[PDB]
This record gives sequence, structure tokens and C-alpha cells, in this order.
Amino acid sequence: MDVNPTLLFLKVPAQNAISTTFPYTGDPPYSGTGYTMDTVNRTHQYSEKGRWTTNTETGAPQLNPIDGPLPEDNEPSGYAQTDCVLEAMAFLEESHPGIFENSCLETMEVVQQTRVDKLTQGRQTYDWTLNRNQPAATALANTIEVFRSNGLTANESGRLIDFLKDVMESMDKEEMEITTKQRLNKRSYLIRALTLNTIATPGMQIRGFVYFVETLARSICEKLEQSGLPVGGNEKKAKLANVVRKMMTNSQDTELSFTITGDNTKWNENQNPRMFLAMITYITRNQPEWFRNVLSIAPIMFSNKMARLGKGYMFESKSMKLRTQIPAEMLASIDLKYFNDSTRKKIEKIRPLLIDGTASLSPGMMMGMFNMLSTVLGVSILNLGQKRYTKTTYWWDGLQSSDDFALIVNAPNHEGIQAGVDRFYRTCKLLGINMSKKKSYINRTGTFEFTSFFYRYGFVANFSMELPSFGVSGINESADMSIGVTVIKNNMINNDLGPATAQMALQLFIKDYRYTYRCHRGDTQIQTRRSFEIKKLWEQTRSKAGLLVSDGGPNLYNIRNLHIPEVCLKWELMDEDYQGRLCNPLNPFVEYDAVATTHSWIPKLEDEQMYQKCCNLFEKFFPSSSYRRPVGISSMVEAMVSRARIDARIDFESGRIKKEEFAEIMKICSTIEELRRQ
Amino acid sequence: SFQDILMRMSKMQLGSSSEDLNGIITQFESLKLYRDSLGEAVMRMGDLHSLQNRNGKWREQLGQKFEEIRWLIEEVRHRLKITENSFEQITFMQALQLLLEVEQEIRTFSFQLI
Amino acid sequence: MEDFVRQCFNPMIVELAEKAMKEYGEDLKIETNKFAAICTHLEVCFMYSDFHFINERGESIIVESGDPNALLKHRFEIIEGRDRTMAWTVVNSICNTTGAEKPKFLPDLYDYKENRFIEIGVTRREVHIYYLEKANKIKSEKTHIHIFSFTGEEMATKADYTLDEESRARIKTRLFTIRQEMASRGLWDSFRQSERGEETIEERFEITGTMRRLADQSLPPNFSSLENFRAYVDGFEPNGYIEGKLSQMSKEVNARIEPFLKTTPRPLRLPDGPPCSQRSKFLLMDALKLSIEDPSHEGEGIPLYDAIKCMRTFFGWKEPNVVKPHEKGINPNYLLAWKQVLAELQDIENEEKIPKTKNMKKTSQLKWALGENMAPEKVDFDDCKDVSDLKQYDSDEPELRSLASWIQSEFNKACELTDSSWIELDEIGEDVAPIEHIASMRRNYFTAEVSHCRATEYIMKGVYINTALLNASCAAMDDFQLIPMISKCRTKEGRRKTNLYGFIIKGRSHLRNDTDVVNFVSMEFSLTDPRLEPHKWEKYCVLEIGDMLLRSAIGQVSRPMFLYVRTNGTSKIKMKWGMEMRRCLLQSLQQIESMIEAESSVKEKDMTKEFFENKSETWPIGESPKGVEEGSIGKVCRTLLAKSVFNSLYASPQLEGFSAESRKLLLIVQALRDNLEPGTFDLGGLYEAIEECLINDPWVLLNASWFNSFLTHALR
Amino acid sequence: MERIKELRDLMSQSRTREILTKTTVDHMAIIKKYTSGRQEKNPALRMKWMMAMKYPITADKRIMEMIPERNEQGQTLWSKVMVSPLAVTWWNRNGPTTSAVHYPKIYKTYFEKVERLKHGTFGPVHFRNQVKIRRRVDINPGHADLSAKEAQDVIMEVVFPNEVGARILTSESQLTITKEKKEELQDCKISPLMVAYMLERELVRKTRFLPVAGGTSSVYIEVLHLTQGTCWEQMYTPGGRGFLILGKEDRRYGPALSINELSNLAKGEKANVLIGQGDVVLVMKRKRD
Repeated sequence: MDVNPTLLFLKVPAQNAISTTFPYTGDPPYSGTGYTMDTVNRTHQYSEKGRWTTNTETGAPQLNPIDGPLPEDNEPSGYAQTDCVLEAMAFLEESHPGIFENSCLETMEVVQQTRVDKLTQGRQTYDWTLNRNQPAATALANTIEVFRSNGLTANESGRLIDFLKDVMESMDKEEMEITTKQRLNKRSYLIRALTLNTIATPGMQIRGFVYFVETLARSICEKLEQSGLPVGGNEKKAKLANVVRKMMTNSQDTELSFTITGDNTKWNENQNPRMFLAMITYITRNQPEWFRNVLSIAPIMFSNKMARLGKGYMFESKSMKLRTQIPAEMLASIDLKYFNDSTRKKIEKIRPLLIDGTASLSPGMMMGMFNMLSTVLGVSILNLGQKRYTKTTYWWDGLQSSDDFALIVNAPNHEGIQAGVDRFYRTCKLLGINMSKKKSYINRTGTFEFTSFFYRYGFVANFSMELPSFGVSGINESADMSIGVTVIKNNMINNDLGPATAQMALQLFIKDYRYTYRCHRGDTQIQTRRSFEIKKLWEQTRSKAGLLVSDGGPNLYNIRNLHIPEVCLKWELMDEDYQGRLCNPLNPFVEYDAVATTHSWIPKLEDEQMYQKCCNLFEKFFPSSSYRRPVGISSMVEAMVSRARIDARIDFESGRIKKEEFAEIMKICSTIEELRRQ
Repeated sequence: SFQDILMRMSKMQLGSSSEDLNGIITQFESLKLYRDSLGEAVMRMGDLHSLQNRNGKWREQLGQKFEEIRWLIEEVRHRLKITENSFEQITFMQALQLLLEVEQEIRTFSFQLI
Repeated sequence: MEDFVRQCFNPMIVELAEKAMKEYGEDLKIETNKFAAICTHLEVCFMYSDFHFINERGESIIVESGDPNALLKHRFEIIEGRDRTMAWTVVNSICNTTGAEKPKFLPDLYDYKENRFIEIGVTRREVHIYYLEKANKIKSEKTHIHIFSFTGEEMATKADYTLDEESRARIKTRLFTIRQEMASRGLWDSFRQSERGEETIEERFEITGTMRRLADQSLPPNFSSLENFRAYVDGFEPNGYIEGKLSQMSKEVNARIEPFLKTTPRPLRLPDGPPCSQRSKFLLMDALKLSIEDPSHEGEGIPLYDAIKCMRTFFGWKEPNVVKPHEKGINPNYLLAWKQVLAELQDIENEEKIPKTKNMKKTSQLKWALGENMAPEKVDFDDCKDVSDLKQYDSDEPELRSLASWIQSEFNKACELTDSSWIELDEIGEDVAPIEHIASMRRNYFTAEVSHCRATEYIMKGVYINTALLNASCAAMDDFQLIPMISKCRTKEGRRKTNLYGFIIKGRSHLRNDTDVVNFVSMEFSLTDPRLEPHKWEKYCVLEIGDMLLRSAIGQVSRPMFLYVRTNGTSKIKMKWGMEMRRCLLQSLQQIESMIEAESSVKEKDMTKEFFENKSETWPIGESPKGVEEGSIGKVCRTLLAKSVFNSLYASPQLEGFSAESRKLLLIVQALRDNLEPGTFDLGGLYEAIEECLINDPWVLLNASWFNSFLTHALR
Repeated sequence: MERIKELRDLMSQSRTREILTKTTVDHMAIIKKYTSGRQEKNPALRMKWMMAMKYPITADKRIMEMIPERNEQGQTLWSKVMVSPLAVTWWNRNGPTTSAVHYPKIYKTYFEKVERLKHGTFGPVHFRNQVKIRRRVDINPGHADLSAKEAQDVIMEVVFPNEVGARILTSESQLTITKEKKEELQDCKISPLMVAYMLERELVRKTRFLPVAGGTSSVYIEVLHLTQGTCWEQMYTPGGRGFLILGKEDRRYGPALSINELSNLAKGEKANVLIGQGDVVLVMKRKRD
């Protein structure tokens, strides 16, 4: 026969064996400026009927489709109506009284008591000082340096709000000097502050306002049952079960219930930041003006955002055998003869928007950033479905997220279901949400899908999590054994890893660990450089079940004891001699739980490490800094000098240290004081 | 190896109307039986109770089986060329490979015996 | 902040501060810092007057604890913890009694020992600075000014304190402890809240030029400034705008559900064109092995000596000839490279010291084969502009190719059992819990039905080859190193065995990024005549290198032995993807266990002994001309493993989208089969999305045919 | 001498001098987060490559006196310090031996899990379609008599006695838990940081939201990968001084002190001491109360 695995679904229902339709386990081995141009063109074409205005500050064309003509065809449209959005937000407030006030009150504390270091915790972010994607901490350090070079240092108080005050005050500066000495005028600094790079990272000057907005939106979503985004794991399946239980309690069973396994791919491009500004303005009514202002900055900067076209294009010759890269920065006047007929049209139709190497993108959003706020926007529609709003025999409810949405419509008959679905779709079009009528289907309630969670007659299969790597983490041979078992246990607890799958993942992890650290069991014959020592240790130990896997011992780990460290797992079986040798504190070599033993060894901006040196020095002076965050009003230098003096005097009087040492140390303290006084 | 191709051809014949396939299957079965008998004869070996009992007989059998195999490969090649189905293409390709292997093997054994 | 000021202070002071704010007209939830400042001031004022009394005679005592003796004055007057009117009345009464002078501003306490008023100030900034304005505001109106700091500092009028050391020290200790706690909780932002003397600001965040101007251009039309927009939003009620807009909306905007019936679906339209060709890194079903039974001595060893020993087991090399030319490169270079490989391997057996690695001589043959011929140079555009042929790198649509039958035969072979082991997994702790027993049963059955499988051979082959490539690329960044294709297995009767599949010649692997290509030449032994499916071997130059004597019961047959040679290229991400191919076993086990769990949730029992150990049960896992063919659970496990391996092996961006869209189509079909009355909104669009990624890939084009067969059989 | 020399070298420049003369001790956690980022492109492959070669590990110079330069078979164990994992195996094989009596006290939290699992009883496994409830479960049950703040002060009094801080140095009564922990860990040599981390794990309560269908005693949450699954439940029963701050450092009262030299100062006299992790403060034993 011809083997056809798909035919397996002729006997096993689709949901049961739907794990076979996901090809990869991890990122594939494959992956541009053309795509960015296409995205900009689509964003500006879905809203081409809006107003055109030239920004007075950034000097860029901008499209304003808000309150534009109502759509007259089933095509993506960005003409969100302000009154409709405000009405939906107001009705959401009405259904959950006190939600916005409570969320804002909770968020004020986070705004006031958030440190600048919180801005270092994420992914790579566009750095305007180097015009390049850099790690978050490096980008923040560079931004602080270039802010201090100019008369802008209020971030010297450990408050994110102060750093954002510096960010806002920087845009009034008529010059920005970058020393590495480049000089950026006001307009070129603005164009870089409002720039988004490439699936799109914002600068360091949009990424704190975004954090505050995300905190507020997360607080709001926590109180909305429809919002399935903030939760994750086995409590999303609870949401999928609760929605179906609420909707399928038909009394007299004369109400047809139909589930739309909705999809809305590419629905961010129709999000206009002006609608998010209106949402934030409504959410923050009757609140202190400073809170309203700080929360009303991220949409303001997103309405004037700029998109970098990327690396650029690259031509080639065959009569000369030469390759030439062409950056997108100069891709505004180049003759169009060189380009293919598709990229030709792209460049021709995007040229009016390009300025200073970037393309103006007023309408539309990008992945990430405003995920929670968009979830709130969708839950507004999902809440407008109650019978108190859809004043008809039909009604609907469901789940919303930043990726997928699932709807359930209950109506007395099929005509009612159709009317409800039409009303939902038209309201979504009104508020700028464009349902994808290409990947969405409707079927009687009882089976559906939501964010790779497949619900079938009460059983929910979770496939939204990639199977994690089950190899050594490569720290040492004591941390890896604990990290692998902790990873397996946490996947079992959270990502619904099966028992048999967990056991075989443990087997593969043990194989990889043994082959990496060359600690094959002591009774094997695998000849390696480390084999003689391990096989000699294996022969002198009477209890061979106490030996660690690192010492060629057996593997005692199973499902029932993944939470126990190996040293404590085997402690009762270890030899008294080998216990003492292994766990000898005076040895030359030195989230995961790990006992410290001889296996815990260590293997082989003008100064990027200047911040990481003072902290290490402080840890040397005050060890507790490595455990508890320090507290004190004195400067680091004063504390260090005092520690040195009181630690040298006592040592001198105790005999440990000499007298010349005393004099030299207390004079080095004096010179450190003199340097301070400069 | 003959079992796989024979089962595939049985599936072919049962899934459509193909009498030429029936003839090809019959010849394949005959060739498989001939190879089994030839292995049995090889079992009749150096031990000289009367080694080479049917030199002439093995000669007629070898000759006519040479013509039969030549015809079989030629027809299988034609069918593979004409056929456009995937199952049929795979079955015919396997049959052709097996036919070439067996024909060369019988040639080598004929060379050895003579 | 509220939790701090409620947990750190006694209820009396909290209530007094709440009353003070009620009288002053502020909200404690919002103005947390003002509340904390008031509580601190009240607490310090109370600690100022405590245990201090006036002796009956002209003397003062510091008797503490309960003092029911009476006859002793309190030595002080509490004025802060009182209403404005009551505080003023008390101040006037005491002033008249002692004939003092009514202060211009409200006092804080009144000293009895010395008949003067006293004002306490708890500053969060420089003590002398605070004292300057405290004295400037309070001119004349002789009143002692006593100022404490949150850092232990202190300052009093003319440095004339009105307390013993032990009480001022206690107040300073309390302030120091409060400061330390606020620092520990991060609440030490009240440092700046003292923007004015004896005042607590709200928290000023303002929008000014270049942000007010940017904020007046980022709001809906018909609005002039952000302030007008805020005013409009503040006054807004649901007058019914959604209903009116829906009424005005055109009826053409609708979501009409088109029923999805049994006859609506149509088979997917596959491309038509020249047949597709093999694209795997190494041969899969045509690979031939030169094997040596390594005399145990496990421990990896040096692969080059294993390859040499494998080569020395074969006699039969002949004069190489080109049986299938590449039709796109200089064919003689390929056989010249093969001859060079043979010559270098022979020379290795005539050197003083046996190498552990072999760097090949950069001959013109290997300089062309490995693409070492100068690739187009990196000129500048401003100098090469006038070349008359300068288009973009891609500048071309992909070629369309039709599905060929070779990929289906490859998959059929990938699901078959072999004679060797190909996998030896380590032990684990002995089962103690019933769930452990169930999991071990599942895992053991899967491994038994899968260890001796061809797909496992492919997994090991890819792991080994990619590991060798990565090591050579890292340690031989400038040499044309020879990298044998070696794998190791266990015959049925133990007897570990090392198999050589061919050779790889690596290029100049100066890989800085993870996406930089290293070129190489792969030359793999095979017994498959390239002239049976020439279209499959469109990227290979196939030579006839030798004759292999195979064993038959009748006798020794002599088959030809070809070498499939091709120039390929791989990057570090692809090497890691290959090295991580053991996860295919995990994925297949996950799929089987997910099916078992899904069927176990129904029937409320462990449905594990009915998948395995139930030989009667079978799953439809194939198609024959008569109909759908069944198979046992072991064959299902092997088929799922083969599918996972091929997905990891023919990975492409056309497979990721195809699977995603065909998943929705399959779910619609299942909803139809469940009598759930499915309906679509635009099925043609979904079909277009499925078909836009069926272009040239063999694996994706075979998956599309599989889906077509499933559609044909399911909706029947 | 080394650390003070490094401080002087760091303040020799101007940027690193301004980082030290401005940032108060309070704003150290913020400064410590300005790392570089992305220093591990492929840690597993790097670890494998490093183990492939010889002398991958780094050790102290003392190694040269404890472990012989060559193995019994002739394999080299260390070289000029760089060391091979053969040295680790040699140390675990026939190195110096000591007494492991403090480990069952420092790592008591981990050895309690082993004794709870060892004596646990396993019931039948039931396959059903139960629904999980998102409860607020205790991952680590802290000491009943100690809150989070009281436990942190116990830790900073037992592991870092000379950096307690003002609150822990003016409190009238010392908890008995601190006294017993000091007595138990008197001769401990494990590590200050590891001792502090294990004491935090033992004492500080930690709470978090889990979807648990069954018990939440925090003895059932450790075994949760084992007790509950996608569609099954496994029945399991687990086995079982006073000072007062006067102001800033005063030069008239002699040199500064540590917090361990206050035990012999006097009753009712003034002295300046280095408390917390910074500023020196003038204090006196509480003459009253």
C-alpha cells in the first residue's frame, strides 16, 4: 500500500489526532525590506479614504481615517468611528461597574513606584544613538549616556517616570550631541525617537509609556472573563469550558447555539493609534491630570511613528560578476530601471511617504506593544452581545485575544444565528476590527478552537506551546542536572507534557548530559578520556546507587521524584566516604534547586562594563549586596571607604594584618577621599 | 521481495480491469517458483551423487527463461512509461529493479554451471 | 503606599490624619504621599510630648509608664491633633492663661516648662534648607522651631533643643527606621514630594511644546487640540451611536454563512510542470552502506580511521564514469574530485603519522565544485551603476513542478523496519506509582515498535552528519576538510556496527553569522541506477564507481555501484536543526500519547491496553487502488515517526502555511462528519490560501495529495 | 589591599568616579541591571566544545598542593589555574574527606521532600474529565511564627550579622529562632550566600496561582506533575540589642565600629558604628527602658 498518515483521521476524530498536523517542534531553519514596504502599502491602502495631513513637527504625510466614510464592501477597512468606540467602552464600563476606576487606581501605584531598571527587562530594542538593534540594557545605558551628555539628567533618581520626563524634555532640545561627535537637529532627533525597526521593536523613548499602558490594560483585562490573553496554561482551558457552559444551558433546548472558530489574521494593520488614545482618554476619566498625560503618550507617539525600511536591496551583474548592496536610506531618488516590476510598483507607490530614510506610518499598528489594549477593544464587542444590548432574541459571548477569537451565538432559529453573526461582524467593522472571513468557520456548539486550544465535547487539547529543548543548559554539571529535571517537571505541570513523553524526554536529556560531560555509567565500556577515573571510583564504592550521574552512577530519576535534587535523592545511599569527598566545603573547584558540591565548578559608551564593576566592588565590600538589595543614604564611595577603614583597623589590632599594611591602606583611603573631593 | 510486488499487483488487479496485469502476475509467480527450484538445485551441489543431473534440461529452462525475462522487463518498461498513476509507477519500478537483478543473477548462474 | 502608612503607624494616628485630610479636603487613596507626611508629622509630634511632665515645684521630670499619681502637668499641649477651630480656641485659651502672644500662623505644640510655642518640622530634604524657609515664613512671633530629618540630622532655634538626648534620639531612630523601610519597599519617592516647604505636591507630569504640538495632531478629526478632545470625551453618554451607524451602513457589508455540505469541497489543485526533484542533504532510500563490525571498543574514536577501515572492506573499484551528467556544471570535475578523494585516502596510508583529520588540496576541481571560484565581488553602486544589467537578487518567480511518485516511495520506505537498532535510550528510575507503570508501558511499547525503524536511521544519519559538519566548520575555517558520513548501529545479535555512507568535502567555512552558507560537495554511495528516475536526480552528477558482490542463496550476484555527487550548502541554523533531529521521536511519542489520552478521557478508563496488545484493532494508514488500507499500532507509530522526520528533513516555509490552512479545512470537514452543521464565510479564499504554497516542494506536494485522498474517502 | 586598590583605580578615571560619588547605596540594584545582554548564543554547543578539549575548568592555586599533577594511569589532571574534569573525579574518588553533618540542616527543605516522598502512599489512578480550579497555592510554606519581614531579619541576623541595619539593631527583643539558627550554624562553612538562599527557601512563604484539582496543603503542590495530569488523577498521600540613633558620624567619639564591637562598648555611652550597608551613625546603648 501507499502510506498516507492523513487517512488516520478517518477513524480518530480531528481534535484527538490534531497534534499530527503541527510539523515542527521548535523554530524552523528558515526566516525584509520588501515585506515592510508591502506592510506600509497595505496599511495606507486599507484606509485610503481618510484625510491627508503633513505633520508640522516630523514633516511627514499622515493618513487620518477616523470617522471616515462607512465601509460599503467586505474588505479590510480602518475607518473606526470615534463615537462607536467610546460607546462600546462606556457599555463595557456599565457591565462591570468600577472596572476602569479600580484599574487606574491600581496602576497609579505602579506608575509612581517603578524603577528605571524595569526598562531593561525585555527583547532587543532599536537604539537611536547607534541606529541599530541592541539589547535592552545596552540601549538603556546608551540612552542614559547620551541624555547626560546634554543637560538632561533626571533619571538619576531611580524612577521610570523621571526617565520619561527626561525623554519628553529631550524633544524640546534644539540639538542632540552624540559622542562615540554627531549632532542631530530637532527634526532628525524626533524622527529617530518616533522610529520603529524590524516583528517590530520600538526605540527606548516609546518603551516606558508602552509599559504603563500595558500595565493598565492588563489590570483591566484581569477583571474581564472574556479576555483569555493574560492567563496561560490550564486556566485558559477553564475559560474555554466556562464559556461553553454558560452558553449551552439552553432551557427547553429550543435555542440553537453556533460557535464561530474565529480568526482575524492581520487585524493590527487596521488599528489606528487615535482609537487607542480615545480608549485611554475614556478609561482615565476623573483621574489626576498627570496620570492621564503619562497614559496618553504612547498612542500620541504611535500616531506619528516611522518605520525603517530595513537593510535595503541588493543588485547583481553577470557581465562583470559584482554584487552591490543598496540601503533603503537612499531608496528615494534612485532610478527605477534597476528594480523588478513588483518592487518597482512598491517603491513607486511608497515614495510619497518616505522621508529621511524611513516611511511614515500613521494608520495601523505592529505586532506586540498594544496587545492587552486590543484585547480590551475586542472584549468590548464581545460584551455588546448581551440581550440588554442586542435587543433581540439572539445574543452572543466568547473569548478574545491578540491572536485569535472565538464566538458563540445563541438564537431561536437559523435566521437568528445569521442575524446575530451579521450584527457582530458589522459592529466589528464599525470599531475597526476586521474579522477574517477566510479562516473563520461556524458550526454547532460543542467543538471549536481558540489559540491552538482545541475543545471537543468537554475535552481540551493544548498545543500552543512548542516542545522545549531537552539538552544540557551548559552552565556546569551540577546546574544542568537540576535544570533539565526542573524543565521537564514544569512542562508536565504547565504545558500538558504527557507522562510517557516526560519519561522519554528525561531519557534523552540523560543521554545528552552523559555524552556532553562524558560521565557514562561506571559499568559501561564507552572509552573516553574521563573513563578511567569514573571506573576507578565505581569500583571502590560499595553502594553504587549513591553515585551521582556525573560520577558514572545510575539514574534514579522518574516522574515521581523530578522535584528532588539529585544529591538529596541519593544522600541516603551515598557512601560516608563519598559524601565527605563530594560535599567538602574546602574544595578547590568552588530557580533551579541544586546542592553545592565539587561538581559546581566554573568553566573557562566608552566603558560598557563600568556599571558592572562598581557593583562587583560593592559586593566585595558588602557581601550581603549579592543577596539583599542594599539600603543606605551614603554614596557608594563613602560606604566602601568606611568598610575599608573599619575592616583594616580591626585586622591590625587583631594581628592578622601588619602595620605597614595599616598605614598604606589608611593612606589609600585618604587618596580615595581626595579623588572624591574633586 | 517477490511478495511485496505480488501483493501490490494483486491490489492493482482488484482495483481495476487489467488482464495484462494478470498475465504479468502469472509470469512473476512462475519466475519466483523457477528461482526457488534453481536454489533447490544449487542445494544439489559439489557432492557427486550425479551432480549436473539435467544439464540439457537446465539449458532449455535457462534459455526459455531468458526470453521470458527479456519480454517481462520490456513489457514492464512499457507499462511504466505509459502509466501515470503513483501506485502503479512505484509497483512497476520495483518490479523492473527485481527483474533486472534476477535476470543478471540467472545469467551468472548459467555462466557458472556451464 | 497606603499599606505602609497603615501597617507602620498605630490606628490613632491614622484616624487623626484621616480627619485632618477630611478637614483639608483631600483623598487619601489618591494623595498617598500627603497622607504619609501627615501621619509622620503627627507621630513625631506625639513622640515629642510623652513621659514629659512638670514637677509640682519649678522642675521638670521624665517619669514614664503609667502615672496615676496625678498632680503633674503634661508639660506640653497637643494642637496638631485637633480641628482648626478647636486648635485655635485652645491656642487662644493657653495664650490668655499665660499671657503669651498669639502666633501669626497656627503653632504645633506649647512648651509649659518654658512658656513659648514650638513648631515641629519633619523634612525629607536638607535640614538647614528646610529651616531657612521655616524661619522666613515665621518672622518674629517668637516660636521655637525644631526640625527633624529622615536621615538622623536635626536643627533647633539657636541650637537650643527642648528635650533629653534619649527622646530626640528615639524620634531620630523612628524616622531612620521609617526611611529604611520605605527604601526597602521602593516607597522612598516622597523624597521629591516635598517640592515646597510644609507641602506635598500631587506629582506633576506635563505635556509641552513638541508634545502638545504632536498631541494636537494625533486625535480624531473635527478636533482642534487634545484639551478639546479630553473635554468631549469627559462629557459623553451612549446616545445610541452604534445603532445609528449600523442603520446607515450599507447592507453589502455582511457575514453570510454559506453552508458547508458533503458535496461542496473540491480537490486541491496541484501545480503542473516538470516533475519535482530530490533536495535532501543526503540520500535517504538509495543510500548504500560500507559496514565494519567494530570490535566493541565503544567510545566514538576518530571517524577518519573508521572511514578508512570501511573503505578497505570493499574490493571492486573500477574506472569512474559519468552515467548521469549534472547538465549544469563541468562534469569531469566531479569524477576528478572523486579520484582525488580516493588518492588522498590512499596517501593517508603512507604517512609517518596517521591524521585524525584530512585537509584536501585546493585543486581547481575542488575550487570549482565548492563554489570557491570568485563569487561576484562587493563593488559600490555609485561606481558600478553603468553596467546595463543590474536587477535584484531574486527578480524571478518560483518554478512550478508537478508531484512525482518517488517521494511517496521514499515515505513508504521510511516507515519500514530494518535489521539494526539505531537507538539505545538510557534507563530511568524503577516505577513505583501506577501512573509511572502506565507511562513506562506506553514508552516501552512505542520504543519497541520504533527502534528498529528506517526513520530512526535517518535521524541518526542527520545527527551525525550535521555534528561533523559543525565541528569541521568551527575547527577548519580555511581548509577543504574531508568529512566522512558515518553512523553506528547494533545488529540483531548485538555486534555494534559502523556504517559509511559516503564523504563530504567542506569549503571555506568562515561563518560569522548563523545564516552564512558553507558550501560542500557530498558524494554518497548507492546501488540505484540514476537512469530509472533521471528527473529525481536533477541536482546530482551520478558516476559508476564500482561493482558490489551481493549475496544470494543461489550465489554471489554482481550489481553496479554508483556515486551520487552534488554541490550543496548549509548554514549553522540548518546544522543545529539537523543535530536536533532526535526530537522527532519525542514529537511522535507526544502524538501517540495525545491520542491515547484523548480516547482515555472518554470512557473514563486507561485506554492504553487497547492501542497496544490488541492485535485485532487496526487504523486506516494507507490507500491502495481498491480502497483504504489498514495497519497495526506499530505501523501507525512508525508512520507518525516517519512523517515527523520528513517534516524536520524537508522543512520549508511552504509546509508551515500549508499545514496551518489544511488544519482549518480538516476541522471544517470533521465538523461536517460530526453532524454539527458547519458553515464557512469564504471557502474559496481558504482554498486559495492553501494552494498559494503548493509550488515546487516535493514533501508539501505529497501532503496535498494525501489531503486530496482523505477528502475523497472521508466525504463518502 | 586588593579591593581598596581596585576602588582607587576605578575612581582614577572620571566617569567611573562619578558613577561612585553620585549613586547612593540605595540606587545600587538599578545600576546593577545595566548589563550588556546576549552573552549566550549557544551555551550547549559551547559547553560540549569546551569539554572536548582538556583543562576546561578553572580552580584555585591550592589545587596544585591537593591533587597530584598526574593520574595513576598517567593522565594529567591540572596544569598552569586550569584543571580537567578528571581532577573533579579524582577529588570525588580519593580526595580529602570531611564531615557532612551541617548539610542536613542547611538543606533541610530538600531533605524533607525526600522523607515525604519516601513514606508516601500511592492510591489508584483514575481517568476522568475533571476540571481544574485556579487556586492560590503555597509553593513554599513559610514559618508560621514569622512573616516575610520577620524572616528576612532572621536571615540577615544569622548569615550576615555585621550588616543587620537599624531596625534589627534597635529592636528590643531578639527572636528565639535567630538564636537557635545561630547556634546550629555556628561552624557552618557551606557558603554565606547559599546559606542565606536556603534559609529564605525554608522560612519565607511563597504564594502563586495554580490550577489545582485537589489539595492545596503545599505538601500536595510539590508533587503536582505526579498527582494530576491532562485527563487523570493519581491518588497520593504524602508521608507524615537596643540602640538609639543620634545622628551622623561624629569625629569626637573616636573611630567607627562594626556591629560586633558594640557588645563591649558600655552601658549608657556614645559611639559611632557602621550599620546596614553604608552610612556610619552615632548611637548609644539605651540608658532608659
